[PDB]
Amino acid sequence: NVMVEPHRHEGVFICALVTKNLVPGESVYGEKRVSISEGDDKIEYRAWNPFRSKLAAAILGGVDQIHIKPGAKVLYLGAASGTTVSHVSDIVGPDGLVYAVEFSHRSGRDLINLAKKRTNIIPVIEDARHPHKYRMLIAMVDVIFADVAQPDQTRIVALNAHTFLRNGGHFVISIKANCIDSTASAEAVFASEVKKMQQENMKPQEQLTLEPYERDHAVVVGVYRPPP
Ligand SMILES: Cc1cn2cc(C(F)(F)F)cc2c(=O)[nH]1
Repeated sequence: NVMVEPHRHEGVFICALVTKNLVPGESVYGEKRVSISEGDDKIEYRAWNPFRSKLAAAILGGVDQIHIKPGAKVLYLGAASGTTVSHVSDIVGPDGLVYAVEFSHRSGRDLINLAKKRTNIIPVIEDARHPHKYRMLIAMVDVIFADVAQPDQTRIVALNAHTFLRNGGHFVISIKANCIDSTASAEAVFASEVKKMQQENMKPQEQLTLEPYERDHAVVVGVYRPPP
C-alpha cells in the first residue's frame, strides 16, 4: 500500500501535491508534513500549497515541463521569504543549487534563516535590475524562475538570462497581468509579455493560466536560444 506516489515531474509527489522534505522535522510556512516509516526506512514529505505557490498551481494545472529536477542549478528571481524556493530546494536536492534573489531585506532575513538548514540555497539579497553587481556570485544556471509583476520585469529576467542562463537552458515565468497593466485585458498583457520574451530569444514552449488558484495569472515555460 503506497501512500505517496511519484508525480510525472521528478522530485514531485502526490499524497495533494508534496515534495520530499530536505530537512525532516521542520516546516517552512506552517505546511503539513507527512512522515512514513517502514522498518528502518523513513521519508518525510511537505505539502505544497497552490494558493501560495504559483509553481504548484501550474503543476496541478497540467504544465508539461518545469525543468526543476534533481541536480538542477536554479536562479530564482523574487524569492521573497522562500515559500516556493523551499520546494525547489527539495526537488533539486543536495546536488542541486538554488540562487534565491530577493530585493527586500526583511524578506531576505527569512531566506537566510531558511538557507541555514538547506545547504543548496544561496540567498542573494540584491536588486535583480542590476545583475552585474552580483554576477561574480552566480554560476551558470540550468533554469530561471521569476515572478513578473511590472512592465519592465520580463526585461529584467532577460538581462539575468543573458548573464546567467545556459544556452538551451529554460525559463518558468509567472505573470500577474493586473500588475503589468491593469488597463489592458489579461490576453493583451500575456501576448505582449510573450513578445518581449521572444525579442530576447526566450522562446515560449507552453503557457497556462492558474485558475482556480489565481485570477488572470499565467505561467510561461520556454527555452533560451541566444545567438552566437
Ligand atoms: C517578490 C519579488 C519579486 N521580484 C521579481 C523580480 C524580477 F524583476 F527579477 F522579475 C525581482 C523580485 C524581487 O526582488 N522580489
